[PDB]
Amino acid sequence: CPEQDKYRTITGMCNNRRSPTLGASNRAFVRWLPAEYEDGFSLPYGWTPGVKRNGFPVALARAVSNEIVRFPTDQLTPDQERSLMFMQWGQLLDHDLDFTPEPAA
Amino acid sequence: CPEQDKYRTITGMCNNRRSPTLGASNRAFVRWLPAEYEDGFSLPYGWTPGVKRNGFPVALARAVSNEIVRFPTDQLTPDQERSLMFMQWGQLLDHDLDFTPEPAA
Amino acid sequence: VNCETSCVQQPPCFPLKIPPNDPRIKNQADCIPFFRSCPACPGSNITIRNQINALTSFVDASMVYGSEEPLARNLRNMSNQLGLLAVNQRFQDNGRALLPFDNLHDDPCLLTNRSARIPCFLAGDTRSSEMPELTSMHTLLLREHNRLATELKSLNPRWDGERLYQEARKIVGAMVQIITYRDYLPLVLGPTAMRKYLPTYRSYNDSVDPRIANVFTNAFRYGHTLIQPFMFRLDNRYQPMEPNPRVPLSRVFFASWRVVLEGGIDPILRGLMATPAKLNRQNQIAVDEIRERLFEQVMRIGLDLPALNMQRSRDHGLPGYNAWRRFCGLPQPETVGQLGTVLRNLKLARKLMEQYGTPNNIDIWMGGVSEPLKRKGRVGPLLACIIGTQFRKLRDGDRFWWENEGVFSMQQRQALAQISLPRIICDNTGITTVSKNNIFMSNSYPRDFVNCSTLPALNLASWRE
Amino acid sequence: VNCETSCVQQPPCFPLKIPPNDPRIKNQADCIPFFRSCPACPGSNITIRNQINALTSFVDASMVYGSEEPLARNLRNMSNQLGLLAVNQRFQDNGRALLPFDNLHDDPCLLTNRSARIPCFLAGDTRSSEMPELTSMHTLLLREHNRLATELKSLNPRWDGERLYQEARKIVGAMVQIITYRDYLPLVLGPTAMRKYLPTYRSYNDSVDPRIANVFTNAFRYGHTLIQPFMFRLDNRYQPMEPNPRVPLSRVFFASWRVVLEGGIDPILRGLMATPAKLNRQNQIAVDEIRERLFEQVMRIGLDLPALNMQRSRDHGLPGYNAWRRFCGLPQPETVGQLGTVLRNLKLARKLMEQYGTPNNIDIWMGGVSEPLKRKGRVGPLLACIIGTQFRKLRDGDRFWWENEGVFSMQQRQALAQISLPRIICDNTGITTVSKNNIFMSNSYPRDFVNCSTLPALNLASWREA
Amino acid sequence: ANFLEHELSYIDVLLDKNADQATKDNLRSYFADKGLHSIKDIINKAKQDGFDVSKYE
Amino acid sequence: ANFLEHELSYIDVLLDKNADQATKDNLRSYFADKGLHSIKDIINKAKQDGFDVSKYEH
Ligand SMILES: *[C@@H]1O[C@H](CO[C@@H]2O[C@@H](C)[C@@H](O)[C@@H](O)[C@@H]2O)[C@@H](O[C@@H]2O[C@H](CO)[C@@H](O[C@@H]3O[C@H](CO[C@H]4O[C@H](CO)[C@@H](O)[C@H](O)[C@@H]4O)[C@@H](O)[C@H](O)[C@@H]3O)[C@H](O)[C@H]2NC(C)=O)[C@H](O)[C@H]1NC(C)=O
Ligand SMILES: *[C@@H]1O[C@H](CO[C@@H]2O[C@@H](C)[C@@H](O)[C@@H](O)[C@@H]2O)[C@@H](O[C@@H]2O[C@H](CO)[C@@H](O[C@@H]3O[C@H](CO[C@H]4O[C@H](CO)[C@@H](O)[C@H](O)[C@@H]4O)[C@@H](O)[C@H](O)[C@@H]3O)[C@H](O)[C@H]2NC(C)=O)[C@H](O)[C@H]1NC(C)=O
Ligand code: HEM
Ligand code: HEM
Ligand SMILES: *[C@@H]1O[C@H](CO)[C@@H](O[C@@H]2O[C@H](CO)[C@@H](O)[C@H](O)[C@H]2NC(C)=O)[C@H](O)[C@H]1NC(C)=O
Ligand SMILES: *[C@@H]1O[C@H](CO)[C@@H](O)[C@H](O)[C@H]1NC(C)=O
Ligand SMILES: *[C@@H]1O[C@H](CO)[C@@H](O)[C@H](O)[C@H]1NC(C)=O
Ligand SMILES: *[C@@H]1O[C@H](CO)[C@@H](O)[C@H](O)[C@H]1NC(C)=O
Ligand SMILES: [Br-]
Ligand SMILES: [Br-]
Ligand SMILES: [Br-]
Ligand SMILES: [Br-]
Ligand SMILES: [Br-]
Ligand SMILES: [Br-]
Ligand SMILES: [Br-]
Ligand SMILES: [Br-]
Ligand SMILES: [Br-]
Ligand SMILES: [Br-]
Ligand SMILES: [Br-]
Ligand SMILES: [Br-]
Ligand SMILES: [Br-]
Ligand SMILES: [Br-]
Ligand SMILES: [Br-]
Ligand SMILES: [Br-]
Ligand SMILES: [Br-]
Ligand SMILES: [Br-]
Ligand SMILES: [Br-]
Ligand SMILES: [Br-]
Ligand SMILES: [Br-]
Ligand SMILES: [Br-]
Ligand SMILES: [Br-]
Ligand SMILES: [Br-]
Ligand SMILES: [Br-]
Ligand SMILES: [Br-]
Ligand SMILES: [Br-]
Ligand SMILES: [Br-]
Ligand SMILES: [Br-]
Ligand SMILES: [Br-]
Ligand SMILES: [Br-]
Ligand SMILES: [Br-]
Ligand SMILES: [Br-]
Ligand SMILES: [Br-]
Ligand SMILES: [Br-]
Ligand SMILES: [Br-]
Ligand SMILES: [Br-]
Ligand SMILES: [Br-]
Ligand SMILES: [Br-]
Ligand SMILES: [Br-]
Ligand SMILES: [Br-]
Ligand SMILES: [Br-]
Ligand SMILES: [Br-]
Ligand SMILES: [Br-]
Ligand SMILES: [Br-]
Ligand SMILES: [Br-]
Ligand SMILES: [Ca+2]
Ligand SMILES: [Ca+2]
Repeated sequence: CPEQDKYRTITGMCNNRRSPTLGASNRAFVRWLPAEYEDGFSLPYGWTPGVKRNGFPVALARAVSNEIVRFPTDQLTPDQERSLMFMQWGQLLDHDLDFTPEPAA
Repeated sequence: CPEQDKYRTITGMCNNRRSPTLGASNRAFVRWLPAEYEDGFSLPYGWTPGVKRNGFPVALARAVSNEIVRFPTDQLTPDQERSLMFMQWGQLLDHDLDFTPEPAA
Repeated sequence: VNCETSCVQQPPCFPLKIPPNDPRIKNQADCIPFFRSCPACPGSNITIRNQINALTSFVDASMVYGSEEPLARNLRNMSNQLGLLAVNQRFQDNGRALLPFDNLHDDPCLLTNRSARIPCFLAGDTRSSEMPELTSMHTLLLREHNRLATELKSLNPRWDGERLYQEARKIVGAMVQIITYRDYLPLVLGPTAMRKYLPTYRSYNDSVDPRIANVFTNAFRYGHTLIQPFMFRLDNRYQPMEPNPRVPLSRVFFASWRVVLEGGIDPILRGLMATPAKLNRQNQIAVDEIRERLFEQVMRIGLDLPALNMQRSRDHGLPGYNAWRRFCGLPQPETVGQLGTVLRNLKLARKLMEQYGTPNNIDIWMGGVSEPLKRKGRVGPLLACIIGTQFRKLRDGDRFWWENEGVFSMQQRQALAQISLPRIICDNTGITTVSKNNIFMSNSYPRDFVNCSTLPALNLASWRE
Repeated sequence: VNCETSCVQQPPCFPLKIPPNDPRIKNQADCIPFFRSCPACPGSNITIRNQINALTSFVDASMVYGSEEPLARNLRNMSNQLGLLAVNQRFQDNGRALLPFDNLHDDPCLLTNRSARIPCFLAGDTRSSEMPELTSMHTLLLREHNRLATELKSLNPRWDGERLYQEARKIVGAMVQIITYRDYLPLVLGPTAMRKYLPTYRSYNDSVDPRIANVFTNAFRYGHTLIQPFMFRLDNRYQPMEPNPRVPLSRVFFASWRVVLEGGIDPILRGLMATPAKLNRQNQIAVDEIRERLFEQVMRIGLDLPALNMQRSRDHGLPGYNAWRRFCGLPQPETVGQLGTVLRNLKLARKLMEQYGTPNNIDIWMGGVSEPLKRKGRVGPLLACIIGTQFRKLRDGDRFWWENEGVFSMQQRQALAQISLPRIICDNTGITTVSKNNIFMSNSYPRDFVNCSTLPALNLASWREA
Repeated sequence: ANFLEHELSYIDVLLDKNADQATKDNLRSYFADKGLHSIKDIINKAKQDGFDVSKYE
Repeated sequence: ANFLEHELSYIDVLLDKNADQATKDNLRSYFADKGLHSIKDIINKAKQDGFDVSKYEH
C-alpha cells in the first residue's frame, strides 16, 4: 500500500490506508446485523421441509409474489414526477456498487 | 432450536433463537472495528522486515516491554483497597468468557 | 447438480418451489431455478456463511472501467497513447462508438434474435447487456470517456495515454458521484431522509467503513417497483419510432441486437427522458414482465424477479422486517392491527400476516417496498434508512471523493459543478433536445425539454498543464 | 518449523525477536516462542483473518461445566444419579474434594516438581492448573456444585441425576453472575462508568449480540497489572504457613502438586483474601515474574506476558489506541503533548512516542493499561469503555440471565440475592474466618474479617417441587 | 479421547456383582458413547493410555 | 482468457507495413502479458475462441 499515490486503484485496494481491503473487490459484504440461518450458520430458511422460522412456517417466495406483488398491468400508475431515466440510473448505479457471484451452470 | 427448553445448552447454541450460534463455542469473535494487517487481510504488523505501520516502524513487543513495562519489583505498590482475590476472580471470569486456540506443535 | 434444468435441492441449487394454484406454473414438480450465492469461506463449519462482492463499493464508475486488473486492460485501446477505451470494431450508431463485443461461453445475447448473431457487450460490469436501456447508459459513459481524453489530449500534448486515461476516468467517476448525490438520491429518499442520512459533506473520514452491507444488495432492489413493462423508443421529434416503438420487456432482455440494428442508443435515451417511471403502489408493486417472464427468451422458464429477491434474502441469511426496523430506530409492529398502522393499509397487513405469520419474518425486500413512501421520495422509512446509511458510508469513507481536499482543485470543482446528465447526452449523441431542470423528475415532451445549446459544457481549462 | 523450539518465522510461528541490550536475553539470535491464533477460515485470501473463541461467551460458569458436550460429560460423576461433578479418586484435601486429573499428551504440571508426579487437573477450561490460586477457585466451585446437588437431592428425592446436575449448574451460574456484576465489575470500572455502561437491568433483549469481541480478549488482560510476584499461603490464624509461605510465581505455574501435597486450597484462599492486589501505576505496570520468568519451569525459555499481549494483538489485527479511543467517543491525541494531557504523564507519553512514533500505533493493551485509573476503578476510560460494553452485551443479550423473567421465580431470585463469595468459602472449606463487606476490597486481617457464623447461607426452600 | 484417571472407578462399579443393574448400564452407555462397547475394551483403553490395570486379572 | 473481437484490430496494426515501432511493441507486450508470445499464437487463440483468422493465411 504506497505512501503517496495519485489515482484510484482498479480493485479499490488501498483507498483506506489502515484497512486496505475495505471497499475493494472480491471481498465479503459487511454485516450490519447477525445472519439468520435455519441451522445458525449456513442453511437458508425454506431449505428443510417442516422447519419453521421464529415460530411460523416459511412462506414460499413465489407464493408471496403471487398474493402480494401480482397486479393487473392495465392498472399500472405512471409517476407524474419521475422519468424512466430515474429507474435506469438506479440500475446503472447498482452496477457500480455490488455484484454477488454465484457458481456457473 | 427446540421451542421450549429450560436449561442452557453446554455449547451456548440456541441462547439466541433468531441467530443460534451467537455466544456459542468454536465460533469467530465479533469484530467491533475492521482488522488491520500488514497486507490488509492476514499478515500481522511486524511480520515483514521494513514494512511500516501508518508511517512508522513497528516496535518490537519485547522492546516496548523492556522500556515501558519493566520496573524494580521490590518497589511494588500494594493496593490498599483491593485484595488479591480481585485479581484472581478476574482470571477465573476471563476463563468463563474466552479461549483463543493455537495450533499444536 | 445443474440448477438450470433440475429441481433437486442439492448444493449449490436452492430452487424456488411452486405453490398450488400458481397462475402460470401448473406443475408443482417444477421449480424456478436459483443458484445460492458463492460463500466467502466455502465448506466451513466454523464461520457464519457470508457472500462476496466482486466490485468496488466506491462510486468510482467501476461499471465502466472494471473492478479487476486484467479486465481493465482489456477494456482499453492499446494501439495508441491516446488513453482511450476500446470501442466496437464492426458496428457504429450513426458514426459514434458502440461497446466492444464480449466473447462468452453461453452467450445469452445470441439467443434473443438468433439470425442477427449480435453477441453480448463487454464493459466494466458483466450485466451491461441485460436490458438495452442499461446498455445505452453504458455506451454513453464510454463515449464521454473518449471525448474527455480527446479534449485533454488537445489541451495537453505532452501527456501519455496512462495520464489521459486516468484523468478522464477521474472526471467520469466525479460525474457519477455528482449525478448520484445531487440529482438522484434526493428523489429516492425525499428531503427529510436526505438531510438526516446525507448531511452536507465535511471531509474524508478514514474510520468510516465503506463496504457494501449485505442487506443493501437486497434493499436497493426497491428499484424493481419502478420498472415499466415496455421499452420505449422515440424519434428526433420525440414521437413513437416505427415500427417497434413499445417493445415488451420480455423481448429486450439480452437483446444486444436492438442497439446495433434497430437504431443505436439515441431512440432509447429519448424514451427514458420522455416516459414516466412506474409508480410503486401497495396493490401495484411489480409488473408481470419481470414477475412472470423475466429472461424468458434465454431460459427454460420465465423467472420471478420479486420472488428471486425474497429467496436471495434467505440465501444471504438476512434478518426479517422487524429486525431491520429496530436497526433503523423505527417501531416494530407485532400484531396485524399494528402492522396495518405502519403500512396505512390493513388489507395489505392481513395478506402479509397470512403468508408470514409475524412481521418478524417478512422478507426485507417485501417489507421495504410495502411501506408508504416518504414525502417527495420513492421509498419508505425502512429502505430510506438502509439506502441512506449505505450512501453516507460510500461518501464519507471514500478517499477519492470529488469534494475531498486534494482530489480536485477549487477551479476543477467549480467546473465539475456545471455537469449534468442531459449535457452528457448532448455531448455524446445525436440528440439536440433534452430534459431540463432535474432529468429524473422531468418526464413530458415538450414542456419539460430544452435545446442543448442552452446547457453549458464542461470547461476543462483548469486541467491545463 | 516447530514454534516452541525454532526461531524461524514461518506459518504458524510468529516469534518475538530480541532487541539489542535486552536485560535478560543476551543472545540476540534467540526469540520468545509464539504460535499465531487459529484462523476461522484457514488458507483463504477472500476473508479477512479472524480468530476463534473456543468457549461460550455467556457468564454461565462454563469454566466449571465445559463448553463442549464430550468434555461436559467427562466432568460428571456417572456412577450414580446424584448429579455430581467427578472428583479426584486418589487425593483429598482434609476430607474434601479435589479436581480430577486430566490425562494430557504433553503435561506441563509433571515438569514443575518431577519427583511429585502430579499431573494437571481436569476442569471446564484447560487452564485451571496455570496457577494454584486459579486451581483453588475452580476447586471451590466444584465443591459448591456438589453441595447444592446434595442439598437439592435431600429437598427433592424423586429428581434424577440430570435434573439435580442442571439445577445445581443453574445456581452456580447465577452465583458467578451476581458476584461478577454486583461485587467485581463496580470495583473494575468505578461508579461513573458503571452507571454509563451498565445501567440497571430491564429485561432480556434478543437483538443484543452476546459474542465476545476480538478486542476484549486483549483489553481484559488489564488484570496482568494486578499480579503479585508471590503466592501467599496463610494458616488458620492467618499467619504465614510452613517453610514456603511466599513462593515466587515462576515456581507456582502449573504446580498442581502444591495443591495436592502442600496443604490443600485453604491456605491459598486465605492468601487471596488477606493480601493486597498489586496496584497498576504508570511506572509500575507488570512484575518481572510474568515479564521475565513466565512458565520458565516448563519450557526452554522464560516468556514475557506483556510482550505476548502486544504480539497477540498484532496477530489478531487489532487497531491501535487512537482507533479504539475514537470507537469509544474519546479524544484522540496526535502529539506527544496531547498524549501527555490524556495520560496526565508527559514522561510516559514521551516514552510511548519513542517506541511507537504516533499514538495511532500504540498497541491496545499497552495504551489501555497506560491510562490513569478512574476514581474507585482500576482501568482508565478506554478500557472502561471496552470492558463495560462487553459485559453489557453478555448481560442484556443472555436469555438465561438470572434476573430475566421466567429464569428463576421471585422467591428464588430473593434467595439468590443473599449469596456471596465469602459464604461460598465458608461452606466448602475448613476456613472459619473470611473477608467482610466486599471481598474484592477487604484485604487486611484482622481488620476486615468476620466469623462464618455471621453470614446467612443460601436458602434453597423455594427450589422445593412437590 | 484419552482415558481419564477417575474413569478407572467406573471399572470398579462394573465389576461389582452387587451394584444396581441400572447403574451399570448407565456406565456402559457412557463408555459406548466413547467407542468402548465391552469391559475388555474399557480396560484395554486404560492400558494404552498409561494406567496400571493389573488388578483386573 | 478468451480472445475478444476488438483485439482483431490489433493484429492489423502489427501487420501494418509502416506503423510506429513503439506502438507495435506495446501490442506485443499486451498479448505477451496473456501468454501469447508470437503472432502465430495470437491467431491460434482467436481460432479456438470462434473467430476467422485464416483471412491472413494461404
Ligand atoms: C435492544 O437492543 C438493541 C441493540 O442495542 C445496542 O446494544 C445494547 C446492549 C445497548 O448498548 C444499546 O444502547 C445499543 O444500541 C437496540 O437496537 C438498537 O437501537 C439503536 C437506536 O434505535 C439503533 O441505532 C440506530 O442505528 C441506525 C442505523 O445505523 C446504525 O448502524 C450502522 C451500522 O454500521 C452504523 O453505521 C450507524 O452509526 C448506527 O450505529 C441510525 O440511523 C440511528 O440514528 C441509530 O444510531 C441500533 O442500530 C439498534 N441495534 C440493533 C437493531 O441491533 C434496541 O433498541 C433494544 N431494545 C430495547 C427495548 O431495549
Ligand atoms: C468518523 O466516522 C466514525 C464512524 O462514523 C459512523 O459513520 C458515519 C458515516 C456517521 O454516520 C457517524 O455518525 C457514524 O458514527 C466516527 O466514529 C464513531 O463515533 C461514534 C460517536 O463517538 C461512536 O459511537 C460510540 O460508540 C461507543 C461504543 O459502542 C458502539 O459499539 C458497540 C459495539 O458494536 C455498540 O453496541 C454500541 O451501540 C455502539 O455502536 C459508545 O460507548 C458511545 O456511546 C457511542 O455510541 C462510534 O463507535 C465511532 N465509530 C468508529 C468506527 O470509530 C468518528 O467520530 C468520525 N469522525 C469525524 C470527525 O467525523
Ligand atoms: C431492466 C431492469 C432490471 C433487470 C432486468 C434486473 C434484474 C435483476 C436480476 C436478475 C437480479 C438478480 C436476482 C437474483 O437474486 O437472482 C437483480 C438484482 C439486483 N438488482 Fe435488479 N434489475 C433491473 C433493474 C434494477 C434497478 C432499477 C435497480 C435499482 C434501482 C436494481 C438493483 C438491483 C440490485 C442492487 C441487485 C443485486 C446485485 C448484486 O448482485 O449484488 N435493479 N436484478
Ligand atoms: C494468575 C496468573 C495469570 C497468568 C499466569 C496468565 C497467563 C496468560 C497467558 C500465558 C495468556 C496467553 C498469552 C498469549 O497471547 O500468548 C493469557 C491470556 C489472557 N489473560 Fe492472563 N494470566 C493470568 C491472569 C489473568 C488475569 C488476572 C486476567 C484478567 C483479570 C487475565 C486475562 C486474560 C485473558 C482474557 C487472556 C486471553 C484469553 C483468550 O485466550 O482469549 N489473565 N494469560
Ligand atoms: C517436590 O515434591 C516433594 C513431594 O513428593 C517434596 O517433598 C516433601 O518435602 C517436605 C518438606 O517441605 C517433606 O516434609 C516431605 O516429607 C517431602 N516428601 C518427600 C516424598 O520427600 C519436595 O520438597 C518438592 N520439592 C520442592 C523443590 O519443593
Ligand atoms: C483505437 O483508437 C483508434 C483511433 O481513435 C481507432 O481507429 C481504433 O478503432 C481504436 N481501437 C479500439 C479497439 O478501440
Ligand atoms: C431479428 O433481427 C433482424 C435483424 O436483421 C430483423 O430484421 C428481424 O425483424 C428481427 N426479428 C424480430 C422478430 O424482431
Ligand atoms: C461419585 O460419587 C460417589 C458418592 O459421592 C463417590 O464416592 C465417587 O467417588 C464419585 N465418583 C467420581 C468419579 O467422582
Ligand atoms: Br447485513
Ligand atoms: Br454474522
Ligand atoms: Br391480480
Ligand atoms: Br474487534
Ligand atoms: Br474485518
Ligand atoms: Br527498571
Ligand atoms: Br452452496
Ligand atoms: Br463517439
Ligand atoms: Br426477437
Ligand atoms: Br442480471
Ligand atoms: Br499517470
Ligand atoms: Br454532490
Ligand atoms: Br433534498
Ligand atoms: Br463506520
Ligand atoms: Br392493497
Ligand atoms: Br425480530
Ligand atoms: Br407499532
Ligand atoms: Br413508521
Ligand atoms: Br404529505
Ligand atoms: Br417529488
Ligand atoms: Br426516514
Ligand atoms: Br432530438
Ligand atoms: Br439534470
Ligand atoms: Br498461521
Ligand atoms: Br540468553
Ligand atoms: Br467437598
Ligand atoms: Br482422578
Ligand atoms: Br519447584
Ligand atoms: Br495458560
Ligand atoms: Br432435566
Ligand atoms: Br447482579
Ligand atoms: Br457502582
Ligand atoms: Br464514564
Ligand atoms: Br448489539
Ligand atoms: Br520458596
Ligand atoms: Br507512577
Ligand atoms: Br512515568
Ligand atoms: Br524444550
Ligand atoms: Br487511527
Ligand atoms: Br487530545
Ligand atoms: Br481521557
Ligand atoms: Br475503591
Ligand atoms: Br480460618
Ligand atoms: Br460482611
Ligand atoms: Br462480598
Ligand atoms: Br468488437
Ligand atoms: Ca464501484
Ligand atoms: Ca461461558
